[PDB]
Amino acid sequence: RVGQVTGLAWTEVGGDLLTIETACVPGKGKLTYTGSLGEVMQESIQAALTVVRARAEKLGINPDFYEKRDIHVHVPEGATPKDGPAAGIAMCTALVSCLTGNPVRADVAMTGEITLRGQVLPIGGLKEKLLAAHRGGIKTVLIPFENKRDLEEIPDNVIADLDIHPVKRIEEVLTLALQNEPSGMQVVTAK
Amino acid sequence: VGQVTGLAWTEVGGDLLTIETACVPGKGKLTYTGSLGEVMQESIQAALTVVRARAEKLGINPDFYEKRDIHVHVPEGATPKDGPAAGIAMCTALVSCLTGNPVRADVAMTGEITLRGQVLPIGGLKEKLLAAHRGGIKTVLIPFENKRDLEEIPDNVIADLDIHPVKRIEEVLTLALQNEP
Amino acid sequence: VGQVTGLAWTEVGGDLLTIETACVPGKGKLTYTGSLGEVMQESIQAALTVVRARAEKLGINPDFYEKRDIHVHVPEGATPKDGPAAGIAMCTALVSCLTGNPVRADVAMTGEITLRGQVLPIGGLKEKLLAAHRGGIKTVLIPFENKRDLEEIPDNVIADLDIHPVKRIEEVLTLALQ
Amino acid sequence: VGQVTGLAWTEVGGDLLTIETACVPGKGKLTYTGSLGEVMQESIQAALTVVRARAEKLGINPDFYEKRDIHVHVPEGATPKDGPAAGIAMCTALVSCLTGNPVRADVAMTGEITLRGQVLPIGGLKEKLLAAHRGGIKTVLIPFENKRDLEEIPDNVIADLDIHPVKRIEEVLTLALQNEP
Amino acid sequence: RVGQVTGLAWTEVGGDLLTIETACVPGKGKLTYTGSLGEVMQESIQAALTVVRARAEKLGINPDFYEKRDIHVHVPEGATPKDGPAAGIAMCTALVSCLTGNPVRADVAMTGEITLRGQVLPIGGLKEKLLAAHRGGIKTVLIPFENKRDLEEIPDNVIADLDIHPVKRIEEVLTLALQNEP
Amino acid sequence: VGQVTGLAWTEVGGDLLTIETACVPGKGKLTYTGSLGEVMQESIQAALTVVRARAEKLGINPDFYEKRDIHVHVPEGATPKDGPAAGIAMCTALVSCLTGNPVRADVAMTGEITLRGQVLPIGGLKEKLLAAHRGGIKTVLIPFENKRDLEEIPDNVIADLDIHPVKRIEEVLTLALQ
Repeated sequence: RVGQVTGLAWTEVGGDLLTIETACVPGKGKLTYTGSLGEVMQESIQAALTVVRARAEKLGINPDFYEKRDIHVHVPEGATPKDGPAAGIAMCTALVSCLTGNPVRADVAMTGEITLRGQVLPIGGLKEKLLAAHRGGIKTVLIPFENKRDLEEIPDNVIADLDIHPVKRIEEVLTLALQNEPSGMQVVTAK
Repeated sequence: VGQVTGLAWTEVGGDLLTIETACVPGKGKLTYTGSLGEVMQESIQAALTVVRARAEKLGINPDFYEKRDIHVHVPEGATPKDGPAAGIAMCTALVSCLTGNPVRADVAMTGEITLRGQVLPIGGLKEKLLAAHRGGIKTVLIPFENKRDLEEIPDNVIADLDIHPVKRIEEVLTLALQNEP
Repeated sequence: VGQVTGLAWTEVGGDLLTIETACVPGKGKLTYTGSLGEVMQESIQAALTVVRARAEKLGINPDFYEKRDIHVHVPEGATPKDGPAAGIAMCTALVSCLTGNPVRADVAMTGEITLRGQVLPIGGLKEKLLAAHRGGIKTVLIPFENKRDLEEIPDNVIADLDIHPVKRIEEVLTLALQ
Repeated sequence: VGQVTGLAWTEVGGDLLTIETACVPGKGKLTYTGSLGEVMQESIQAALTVVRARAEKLGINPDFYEKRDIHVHVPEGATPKDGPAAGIAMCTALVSCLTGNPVRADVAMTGEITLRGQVLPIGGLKEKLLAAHRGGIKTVLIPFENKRDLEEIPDNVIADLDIHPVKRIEEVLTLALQNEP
Repeated sequence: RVGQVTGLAWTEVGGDLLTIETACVPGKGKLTYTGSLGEVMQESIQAALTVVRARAEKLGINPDFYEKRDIHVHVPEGATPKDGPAAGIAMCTALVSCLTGNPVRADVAMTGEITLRGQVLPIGGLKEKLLAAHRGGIKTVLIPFENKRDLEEIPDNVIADLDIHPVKRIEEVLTLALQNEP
Repeated sequence: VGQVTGLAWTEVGGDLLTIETACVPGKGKLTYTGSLGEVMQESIQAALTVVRARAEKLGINPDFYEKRDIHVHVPEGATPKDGPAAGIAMCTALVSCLTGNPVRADVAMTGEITLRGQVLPIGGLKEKLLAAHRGGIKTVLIPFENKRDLEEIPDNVIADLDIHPVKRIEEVLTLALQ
């Protein structure tokens, strides 16, 4: 479950469900991405990686470990075309995981366009993506805050089933999706 | 920091762009993303050269581009964008990212940049300001030579805007950045 | 070096292919050839990444790829080929190439591989097993989730062939490697 | 940043162009932008090699291109440009940039450059010279072999112009650079 | 430094005699290939070089030869489009010849698709290829073992003039084509 | 030095070409410009390999490949040029810029070069010789197998030219360099 995230984004078989895989192996700092990915989705991976790279210290990733590793983002089924910016936060979560050996919580799906500032941006086809996550057995679905309005025409059943967390920042997403806390050392205070 | 509100052409017309820049440990790679057309990609290259040429004067380490990677990104990722009007915005975002000097988030800017750092006039001035106005921008930087073009835009819109016509990049920086580079 | 009988889509002729891998002194380059469409090219990258993530368990020096170049080739050279169905063959071949452990010549295999090492189901099982049968292959490895598809394969083909439905790459390698 | 007024082909037709060059710290990289077609791109390369081969004679550090990058840019970024007619401007701009010898602003120039530093004739001289004239250019450098082409250009335009027919890049540099190289 | 082998392979105007040239000069490990070559034929050159690299030790070649050499494979005539895999064993032979200083027999031609494991695969258009061999005065032609069936279709007089050697593997090709023992 | 007159196909017709070369302080980059078609670009790569394979004997430091950048440019820049006919000129220009050995004036040459250094026959010899004539060329080097094509060339053109049928690159360097 390390480096495996369920994203909701566009496929040629509809705004279906994505299984995103990442690997971090010995190398020289090369990035590879595969899975019949359109250009917009490829650019989203680049944006997600950069988000990771800038937040490195805070994520505990040494830049001088990152440079002796190669990264491969892969999205099966490999023959099915996928595109759009909606897996950006899925991409970023998967990248953080594979770089940190921090397993991704299961029954968790996410959709959202990522920015370099760590802001999660509204996406399209919320309904379809959630029909997708429903027929998938996913409980927790992370969606962008500005998509909250779009919920009103999602069947209560779907809503009652899905533990839905609207999210504004990448910071919340990682905490919701990762086993351990990705950011900052645990400091315990008592009153 | 590393964020600038620019005004440029998008598939649906002149609009607000949030230009993002990040600067991380690397070996001199620049990446630019956001469904950018080729003319816009080139303005990014010109803006970076402006920053590189004026590097030492701006506080920046003139050897920065051999040890760091730069990503310029313009959301939203799927919306096509093009033209050279983001140029001074590109430059300001780069300076900001490389110095850590916050950008005033009440300021939008539009204009083509040259390697000499002069601000060239742009097209579709009406759409850009109408966009800036609807988005609640308080202060807008426009090319000096677009001054004439203001009179074709609703007075009620111009009256709401603090408009600074500019000739040179050093003016843009001083007006948009928080501190004094 | 590495050779595995894969079953995968081709524009012409049989869907039965020999996946070949070579590992030679180099600087860490990857080369893949054989009139490969883009999906099949990506499946090579996936397969390699699988092996690289398990080099230790597989008994391969984790930093092997530093001083080594890899060439993956899929004859016949001029026959257009594509699709992900050669994934597990490519992975098996690469392991064979890097360990020196030979692959059984009476075994064919077909399946799409994931980075996690799972074996995904493929299309055209019938045409694939016919190529395998016509080609004299004794044992055929197929995705577990293609189990239901066997229902529509000729009983003689079913009678003549030893079919092992598989789920993960560990099974493939155990069955295929000598 | 070296600036030279070139006359060269654009999508609107032969026109006055500002050629910009920047030499900044780098590792020998060449960048060229400004919606340039391939033939113009190749002229930049020919131009640079001319300078590179004549480095010491021009008083340039012969290994300058080892620790430095070059960006040649021709605004306006959006207007397509092509053809070889900016070659001598490119070469002049690079020489100006690498030596700090500022270019005269009363001078425009047009002509194809070769590696041996010969200036070859170009087409559309009429359009080019009318463009220099409308833009208030006093002095225009043209290839020696374009001399006869002057006769089909209105006399009233040519009488206003100080025209210098040139054969070699050394002539170009002497006439166009402020200080004697 | 320049290996030379006669291959029989496909050109725009049909299967033909090709002179395959290979150069190994002071370099850093680059591979260059030219001669209006289509992609399949470009791929056969990469396959043929890989065969040599994998077998360098057995060929008496320093296994690190490529780290300090550049290779250029060129197939004249420059303007004639050529494609397909039939020049593969010729490419391998030229590369081995060049790298080991083992000259190539001049009356020999060869056609055959090479594989990384070094097996020679059958090609098409044997008759067209063999006649070009015959016209060009070639005495010896190496052909793939599985092309034996196609010999029945070749005019009897061409069969009688040509010394035809059906080969299964690259070692046979090299033994038959190189002046010295591989 | 580094300037050779070649005869090769252009979009305006088989024409006279001024091949230019410069060898500059650098790191081993090859640049070739002049709106050159791929076949003509490939002839440049072939010509360079010939020089590289013979560097020592040509009094060229064999490590020039690593310490110098070479730019091959064929004006006029906007005129498309293609085909293999400039090969021997390319080789000659290259030897010249690397050796400082000047190229004779009033020499033009046409011919496809091979890596072994053989000169191969070209097409359009007649349009090529007519071009050499009007450009005021005295001596013209042609491939040996193009001798037969001389029997289509006007009497005066032939009378005016000193034509040398050549088999090999070393006759070329001999007849063309000082």
